[PDB]
Amino acid sequence: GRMHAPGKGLSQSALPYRRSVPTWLKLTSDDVKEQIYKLAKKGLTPSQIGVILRDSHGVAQVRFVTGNKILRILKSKGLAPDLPEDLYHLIKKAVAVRKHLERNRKDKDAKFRLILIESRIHRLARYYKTKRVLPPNWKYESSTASALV
Amino acid sequence: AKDLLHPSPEEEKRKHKKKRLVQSPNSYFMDVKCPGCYKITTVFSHAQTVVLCVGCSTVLCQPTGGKARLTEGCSFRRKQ
Amino acid sequence: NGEKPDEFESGISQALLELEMNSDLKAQLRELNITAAKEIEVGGGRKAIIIFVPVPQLKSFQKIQVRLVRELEKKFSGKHVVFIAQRRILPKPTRKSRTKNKQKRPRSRTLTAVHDAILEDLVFPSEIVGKRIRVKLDGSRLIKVHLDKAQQNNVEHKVETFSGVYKKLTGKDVNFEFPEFQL
Amino acid sequence: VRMNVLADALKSINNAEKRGKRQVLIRPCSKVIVRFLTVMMKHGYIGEFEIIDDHRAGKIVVNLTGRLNKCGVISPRFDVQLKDLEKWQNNLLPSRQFGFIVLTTSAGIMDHEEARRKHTGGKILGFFF
Amino acid sequence: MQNDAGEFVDLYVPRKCSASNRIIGAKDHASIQMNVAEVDKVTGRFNGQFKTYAICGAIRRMGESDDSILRLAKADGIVSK
Amino acid sequence: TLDEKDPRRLFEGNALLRRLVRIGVLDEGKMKLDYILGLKIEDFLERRLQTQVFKLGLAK
RNA sequence: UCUCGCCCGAAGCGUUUACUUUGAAAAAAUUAGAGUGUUCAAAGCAGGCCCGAGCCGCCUGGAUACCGCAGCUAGGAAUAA
RNA sequence: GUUAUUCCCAUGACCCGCCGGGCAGCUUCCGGGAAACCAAAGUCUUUGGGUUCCGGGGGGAGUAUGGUUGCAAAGCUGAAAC
Ligand SMILES: [Mg+2]
Ligand SMILES: [Mg+2]
Repeated sequence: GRMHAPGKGLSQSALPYRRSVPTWLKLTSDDVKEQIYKLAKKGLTPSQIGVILRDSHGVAQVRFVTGNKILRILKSKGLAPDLPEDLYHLIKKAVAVRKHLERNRKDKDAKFRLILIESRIHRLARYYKTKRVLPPNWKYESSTASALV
Repeated sequence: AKDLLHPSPEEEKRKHKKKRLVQSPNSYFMDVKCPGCYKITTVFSHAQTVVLCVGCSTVLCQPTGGKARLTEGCSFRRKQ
Repeated sequence: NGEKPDEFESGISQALLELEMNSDLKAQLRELNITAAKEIEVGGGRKAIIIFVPVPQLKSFQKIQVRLVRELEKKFSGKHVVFIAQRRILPKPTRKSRTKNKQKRPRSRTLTAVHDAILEDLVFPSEIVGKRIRVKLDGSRLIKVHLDKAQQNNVEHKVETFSGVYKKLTGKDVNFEFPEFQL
Repeated sequence: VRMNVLADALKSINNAEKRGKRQVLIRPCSKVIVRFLTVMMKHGYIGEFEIIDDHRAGKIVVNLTGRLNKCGVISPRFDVQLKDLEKWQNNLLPSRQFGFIVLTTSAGIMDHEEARRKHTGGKILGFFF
Repeated sequence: MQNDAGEFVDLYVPRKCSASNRIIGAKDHASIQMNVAEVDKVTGRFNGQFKTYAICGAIRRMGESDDSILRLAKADGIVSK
Repeated sequence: TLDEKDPRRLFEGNALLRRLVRIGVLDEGKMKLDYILGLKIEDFLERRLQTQVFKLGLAK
């Protein structure tokens, strides 16, 4: 099923077979990019930025309407968070569960879940070191987590 | 015996999203035509943000598990 | 660049210049250019004309072709005029071709990505929906390919043209099909 | 998880033949899996088939003939050097002139006895009879 | 089965099933030889000929035969157009 | 077990068959390796000395 | 590339293997197998024919094979890296 | 198709569904099983999805002895003679 919890549900999304938008969404790639710079200036996730266009502004998958992907669009003129978002969110709760243990040093159900979240970090450190976007000197012990909220 | 290549379009709506042969998803874009000032709003049906239009500046969709529902006197169609 | 364009293309290349003369294509075809063309029989005696397109300039042949296919048919016979582009089909590096100090290869210049994108190009006014490689009981391959129902009668007669054109380009035995589009 | 997807396919046909059905589905494809069925088509143990084009990785729908008793995969794909096939002839195929074995030779996917006409040989894909 | 001398040694051809294409054995006593009659033209009178159906056992047990007869009559083309 | 055009078969298969002719187990016709397989024990008991002595008389 | 003497040599002189088939390379002995009536047989590498001496005598045999893995060369570019 | 706020307006409450994953059930000659029984204990002499732990006649015995941990009670690893 999944990694650290045995659930074998199947909740996925599928792109249809159909290609770029037929009649509406009169919106160029230069016009998509100028909105999408405006969003990540306001400080949102690439997982949130895709949501913002998807509901509000009628936009489909950005791959069709631009020819490219929203992180490659993002890196073109330097708006990187420079610590990727898979590693960002899992740290963003790994700090909190350690903090929750600091006032409950008997909540061992939360202690076991820390092991699963510490498992997921050091696996994902191994992948990002392999694509060399995360350098080989990089580490993660305790306080690296703290200031990097 | 059984058919795979030519099933019935009755059968395949019933089957799950990614379990049919073409796998095209079950959401749609809906044309919320609020009477606010002028604007026709294209908005995803299975939405997640409070879709606030820019002219009238009120709520057009509720975030709900499943699909959004509309607020008061908002009419829609599909763009196809 | 070492070209001298021949007679039927000169009948073609004058026709575009005749279309930017005080019509709806003046500043348009002043920014639209030429590659090549061919003159191909399909069905016996009825010959389908096709032209070729520079690939970054395809969207000028794409967004504007419906009036433009009317115009060039007025100047050429009222026969079938279908539009495709200039695809550089690059082979894979075999071990004994060389390591020629070349680049990777892109997948807009490779064979599987090339000739599936011409099925895109031929049926422009209708989006393709689904191909089915029906494997006949031999070493032959049918391409049964679904088509849209919205502009269906627009690409009704074109299917008589299409199977003959796509065998000379590619070498594949197709069969365009009209079922419904299924949301 | 999903590994050795030729073994995926050859359980689908096996469970549909012993159930006695008419036509089956195999949810991934490969040029491995296209050419392996192309071996079976040229010999005629199974009927026509037809590959539904998904833009990601398609599916295969096989009209069954009903000949097959067993369609298997050799699982690690042992390499085959020649004059070692008579060993696999005694081992796998039931009789002396029935069945075939599918080989991955230097010039493509071939047949059991077509391999020693080529006199090249190669790694295994499986067996059927 | 014939050899290189073309010799008929082989005893009988067992009735291969209609749907399964499976061999009906000798001691498989749940086989069936179904026979549906021909009718004429406009008159609707009995032709003195017919068409023979043979089904095997595991089809017969699992209820599969009832799909097999009418579809083979459709594969004949004698029950629908 | 070997291939048809196998020259190792063509020298070894023939010379074994010629050996069977020089004993006279076979006929001077059938020169195929399956006709070797059709043999038996009683040919060899005939071609022993006393039985060909029993076929050339004076054996009693 | 015709720097060397329209085709040829040669010269710039290649991301690798794995795998596959050829090609080399090996010591015999032993084993499979050829040939030979050692009287047959286990053996062994023996012998076969003419010349009544008489021709300062003829002919063939003492093979073939598998020799793991590894290294080498030349063909094959499917699958797996 | 009812019924609760006030009645369009939303959700409640049942009613007939179809989808997903879930604990279970009924029946079946799919076959498997030494059998009880099993929709997995099936797709197995028609034997090769990937992968970890393990049993090899009963006794002696997780015993003697070693190391190793435990404050201790004991744990892990583990024979042989006969
Ligand atoms: Mg795990
Ligand atoms: Mg385990």
